Amino acid sequence: MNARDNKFNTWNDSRGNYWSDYEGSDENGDGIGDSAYAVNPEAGSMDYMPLMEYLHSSPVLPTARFTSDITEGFAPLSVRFKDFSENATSRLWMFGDGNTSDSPSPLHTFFNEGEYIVSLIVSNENDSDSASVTIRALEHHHHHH
Repeated sequence: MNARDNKFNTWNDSRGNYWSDYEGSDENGDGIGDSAYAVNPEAGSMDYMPLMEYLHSSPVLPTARFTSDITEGFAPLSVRFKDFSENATSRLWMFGDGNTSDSPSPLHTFFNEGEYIVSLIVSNENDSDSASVTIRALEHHHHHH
């Protein structure tokens, strides 16, 4: 049995009401109107081209022409060929023996008969012309009844 005098009480108290406000109002705009006009009059439809035509320049070419002494008959001993080569640089006599153009005789001796073909051929810087004729030397006693 004893006595004790004690009183206990603890006071803690916190009070406060705090707040903030967002203040954010700002404007920034942009813009630009640009017009552009170039002065273009018309289109360049400008075209000029003249015409000069010439004619066809007609060239001259040779002609190998000749006459045979006989055309048909008995084979003779003198058959002179007369050439009528026109527009020719040179006339070439081709018999088929040895050389050519240089013939020792304008007349030829047919020692036998037969059907020959003589060809005169001429040459020129433009063209060359050759023509042949059938030399008909008839065989003796060849027509049998």
